Amino acid sequence: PQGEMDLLDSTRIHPEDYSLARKMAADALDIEDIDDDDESAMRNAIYEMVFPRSPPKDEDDLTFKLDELILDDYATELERKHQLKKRSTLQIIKEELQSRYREI
Amino acid sequence: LEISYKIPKSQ
Repeated sequence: PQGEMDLLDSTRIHPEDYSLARKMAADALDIEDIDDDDESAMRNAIYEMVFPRSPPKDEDDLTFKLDELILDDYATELERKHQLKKRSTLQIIKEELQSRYREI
Repeated sequence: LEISYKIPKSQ
């Protein structure tokens, strides 16, 4: 997971939103030791979400847990803290994480 | 110190 290559390089997510996608992936996996500044733990979390080592029954990967996230509150907090309009970007990240480079 | 934001999950 710490390697030179990146999971999100095979998706439509821009590199400026890679930490946003990794924070979504880490918060979706119910991790609590995670800190925003720790990029390594973010990469481990997104790697275990997209390529789990022990997937559950009839599930290829843990991407289905993203549907429990409340993206609206996350977009509201992003707009409050950083003055970024990213409401559609969270949806695009979610769709790309669930299926990397669909046929549109 | 503040508290790190944790994304709420559907219930």
